[PDB]
Amino acid sequence: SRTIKLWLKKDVKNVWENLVQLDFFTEKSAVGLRDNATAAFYASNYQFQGTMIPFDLRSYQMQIILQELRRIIPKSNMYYSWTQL
Amino acid sequence: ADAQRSHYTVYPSLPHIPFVKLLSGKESEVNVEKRWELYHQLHSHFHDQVDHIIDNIEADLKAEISDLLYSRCFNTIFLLGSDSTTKIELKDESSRYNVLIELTPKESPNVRMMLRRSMYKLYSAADAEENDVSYDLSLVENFKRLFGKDLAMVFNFKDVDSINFNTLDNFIILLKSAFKYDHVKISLIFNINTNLSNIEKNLRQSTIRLLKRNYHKLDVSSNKGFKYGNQIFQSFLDTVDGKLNLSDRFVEFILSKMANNTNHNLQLLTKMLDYSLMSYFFQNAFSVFIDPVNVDFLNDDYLKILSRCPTFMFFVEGLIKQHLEEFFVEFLVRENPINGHAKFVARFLEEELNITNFNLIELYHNLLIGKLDSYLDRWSACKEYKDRLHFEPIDTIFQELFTLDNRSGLLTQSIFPSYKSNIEDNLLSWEQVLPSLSGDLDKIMAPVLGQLFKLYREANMTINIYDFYIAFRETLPKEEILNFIRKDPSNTKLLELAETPDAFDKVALILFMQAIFAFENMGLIKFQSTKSYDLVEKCVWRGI
Amino acid sequence: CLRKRIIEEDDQFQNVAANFIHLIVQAFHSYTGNDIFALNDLIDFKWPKYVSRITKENIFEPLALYKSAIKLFLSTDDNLLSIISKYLLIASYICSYLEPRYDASIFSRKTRIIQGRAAYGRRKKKEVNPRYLQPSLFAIERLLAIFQAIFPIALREESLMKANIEVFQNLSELHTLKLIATTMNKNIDYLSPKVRWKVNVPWEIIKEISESVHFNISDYFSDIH
Amino acid sequence: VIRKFTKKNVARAKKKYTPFSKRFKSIAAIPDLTS
Amino acid sequence: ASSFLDTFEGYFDQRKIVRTNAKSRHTMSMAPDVTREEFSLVSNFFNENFQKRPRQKLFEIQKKMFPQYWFELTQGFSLLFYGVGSKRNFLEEFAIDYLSPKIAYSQLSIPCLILNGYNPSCNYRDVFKEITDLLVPAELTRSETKYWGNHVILQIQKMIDFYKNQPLDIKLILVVHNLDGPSIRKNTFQTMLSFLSVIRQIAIVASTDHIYAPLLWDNMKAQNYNFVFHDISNFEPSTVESTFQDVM
DNA sequence: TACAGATTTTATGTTTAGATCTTTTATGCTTGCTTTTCAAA
DNA sequence: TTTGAAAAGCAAGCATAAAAGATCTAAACATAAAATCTGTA
Repeated sequence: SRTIKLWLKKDVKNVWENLVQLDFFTEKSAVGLRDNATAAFYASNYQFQGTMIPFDLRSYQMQIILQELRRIIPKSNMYYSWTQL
Repeated sequence: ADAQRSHYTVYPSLPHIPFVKLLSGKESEVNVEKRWELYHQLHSHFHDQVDHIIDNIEADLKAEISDLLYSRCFNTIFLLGSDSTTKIELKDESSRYNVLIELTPKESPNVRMMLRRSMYKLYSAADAEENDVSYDLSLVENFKRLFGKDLAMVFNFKDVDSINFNTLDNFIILLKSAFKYDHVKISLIFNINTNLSNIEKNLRQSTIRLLKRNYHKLDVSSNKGFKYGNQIFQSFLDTVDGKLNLSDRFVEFILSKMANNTNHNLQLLTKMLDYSLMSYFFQNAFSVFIDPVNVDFLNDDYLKILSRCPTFMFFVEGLIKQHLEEFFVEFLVRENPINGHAKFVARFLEEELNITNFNLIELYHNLLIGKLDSYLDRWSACKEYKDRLHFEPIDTIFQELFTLDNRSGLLTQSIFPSYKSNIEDNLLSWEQVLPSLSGDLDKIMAPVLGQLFKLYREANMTINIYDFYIAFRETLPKEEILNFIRKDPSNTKLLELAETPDAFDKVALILFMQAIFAFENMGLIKFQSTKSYDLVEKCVWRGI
Repeated sequence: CLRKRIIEEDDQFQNVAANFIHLIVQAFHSYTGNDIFALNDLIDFKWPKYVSRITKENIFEPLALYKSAIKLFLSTDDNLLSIISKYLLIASYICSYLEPRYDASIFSRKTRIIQGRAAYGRRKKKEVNPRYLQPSLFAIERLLAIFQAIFPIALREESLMKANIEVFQNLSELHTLKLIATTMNKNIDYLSPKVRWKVNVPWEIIKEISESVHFNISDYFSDIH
Repeated sequence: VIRKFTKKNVARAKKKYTPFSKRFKSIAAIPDLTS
Repeated sequence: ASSFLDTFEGYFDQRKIVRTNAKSRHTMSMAPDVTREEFSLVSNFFNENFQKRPRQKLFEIQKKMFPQYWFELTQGFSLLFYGVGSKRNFLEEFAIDYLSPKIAYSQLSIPCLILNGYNPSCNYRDVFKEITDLLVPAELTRSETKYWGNHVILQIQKMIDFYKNQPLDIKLILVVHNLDGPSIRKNTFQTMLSFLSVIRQIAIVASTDHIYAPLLWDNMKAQNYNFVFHDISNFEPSTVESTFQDVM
């Protein structure tokens, strides 16, 4: 309004999955890698509630916060103004 | 006490057909035996054709699955609307072993169990045709070194909508690792019951891109093009051709109840037709008259109850406006060619106009009322052949003595009852259940469950239990209850409790509490606590 | 395919292949990121449709061939119930994404004998957009009440819909299809009053379902956000 | 016979199963265990 | 108190908000105290005396339904009985005294396995062990056991394919009192009985008490059951089923 | 007596079904305040 | 046509149910070497 393509949700889904794969987002209250084999074996026999709801409703948390995003994104980047809330 | 146990087997002592005598007990036993034999010869004639239709649809489904399956990526087949009951048989490709591996969501708690079950099945099949190994994907790596031949694995996933899609996804990328081996071919079969848009949003996009390289949709169900159904209906019509009539209300009830079931509508149709045939051969004494052998013993009761007919009354009113047993026999030789008309119209739609997507039950409905033209106007191809394809529904006297009809509400009481509503109307009314004939108490005092259900219905969503007890207590006559509890003098403790001045406050309270726990067992009420029992809330509203 | 589109119609062949790879990268690097495998899959999917538009005029100039095969570089293209069940699913979404206090304002259409005031509805429009959050939990009787409120229709005809055995059979089938979820996933007791219910499908599927039977489910969410 | 798993490191002691109560006919038939 | 009573209007109407000045905070402390013996005595007096004659008249009315029940059982339909009141005496009198010797005479008694769903101790493994003690089926091979499968369900699935090719004679009368009872309503237990109900050689007679019991069965389970529903309301006391629910 | 095979005993590993406790989050009651249609004049 | 007044809505706060899951165990399923029991011989 002040061009840049708008991508649809169908195409932003793959970007979201790559961002989950690159460890930018974590699932909410996720234990992650277990300490020993017995606890990992117990975890493998349990169906977590995040794996049964659709992916658009799964809760995620940031590994990098927006204040850290503003520090290392260059000021000549076109999305740099949106790193400040 | 065996009633206080879990399961007990008993052997009854012993010191033959379930058909009863009709005509208010005046029907002979030979007519009962004949009606039994005629019901069985129609029932077996219908179900033999049902068996041949079921075997044919299974064989055709196997043939099209094999045709899609055999015509560095998976060969993916999506069977849409599949109830996971198909037996998928594989041909014996020369110099190569074809192995079927079936996977259930109960058999798939995680990826490790999926691989271990798959590799145990593979090793068991390979040893059963042609030292042990680790049940692991390295067996796929060394399959040619251990068995000499190469391998073709066909994975059939039973009930994919109920599986954990993360586990299935990780199993698909795990199976993708077998593409680097030269001697391995992998096919996947997904039995989908909802549609493909539900399963493309639960898998990851890389998995979709992996599955896109070789995939085939196949929408195989029971509602696909109405073919299998119409064959069952035509088999039933050919069973009853020349002897029995189908009412339009019966056919529309079949259409309405078969609309409400999608996955298993075929055996529902067989069930409704079966119960209709059972009802006709249990109710009607004229069921022995569907063949001309048994027309030699028509008695006075038969002539009495065939004279109470609307068609006969219209016919004799027409004759007295214009102008008995032999005349009743005279209405048996006629054809009623509506079934032949329906099968001729179906054949003309099928192999002349190349129209397959028609419902023969709804076609028979429109032929029964007479609105065939409005049903045939939709295809826009029978504009010039509508007059030859149309024939007037003939009216035959004494048709309703040989008729599958739905007017009493029997077929919607035994097969599709209003269960919750039946419980509610039994609890609220209660004089429609118990007969109105403790001789004084039954005419003034309600049963405790029916009396409680009234105050249940007229209260609010949360009910205090003590005020509900008080409202129960005001509906009971204390003097008649104390008189009835003193009727038996042979029980000493009852008499010594009745003369105690708070006896009615004991009696009404314990009848109230046994009704409350009865309501809790039926599921009408619940408690809004675990440690307290002071407030209930109701879960059942009448009329829903 | 490339050696059949030439004959039936090596440096230049490499030029066409490299130009196609550069066009795929330029169109879809924003979509794939720096993934080699995703771009390989897109090259595999879009190569034969690009070959099928190469003529003798498009082989020597890249701009006319890019204009002729433009549709391959705007979209990714990497993709593959009864009336009672559909209205039960729609009622489940209504029960999961509306508040129970506002039900008496939307569905109540009965004439009153005993004097009583209907619910006023929500006072102010909130901006939460509740379809972006996880669904809430509801009971069976609210589901059946809203189901007969929204189901399609002299003294013995009984206009409303009864909760007979086929409605419950369809609801059990919906739970079997994992379109309705419970709090329990294993050893589920269906008859317990402490078991609650939620919809398991998003908005993009109920839109297709509601428009397959022509139900205005988007009017029901227009009073908020 | 194809085995669903293998226990290839079983080390079983040579210890018998019949107890002391079943190696004599009766209580009065038990000899002097000191000798 | 409300303008509507029934339908969804009554449901939404009776779910209002009640102010704390009309909270009705009465409790069960303000009640005449009772213990087990007098409650049992006066209760059994009202069960054996109050409205006994019209209940017996209704029972004699529904004795005439028994040939229709037998005719439904010989055609492959399973019987499910519902209604307000207990149905234990109905099923025990119909299956043992009437159905078993007349089925035995019509095929020239038939054993009756009776399951108590009100008891929480009912278990599908012991019940199927008694089933295999009665029917003595062929034992599962090694290939049919698969990999840690449920041996009960796999052996019933073997029995289904075996009993398709047998003569259609009823070898066993299975009675399930309170199919919707607490331990007995579970999905494994219902799967086992649906798979048994596929077998034509076993007659299934069952009862139910919960008003939400059709929610227990999906399309596959209802197809395997193949029920004919019968409303028998009789207002029986439910003396035996209440013994696993302390009423005090 | 006496040895070969079948069955039992004892011992351990594998997988599924389910119970119990802990922690964080949803929900329902309470009190106060403000909006809004409803039977009566 | 108004008119006050009770039904209903919104909000904060706190006690409490309930979901989610971490941890663990019993039981079903499975294998297996040594001892023990039949069974002829």
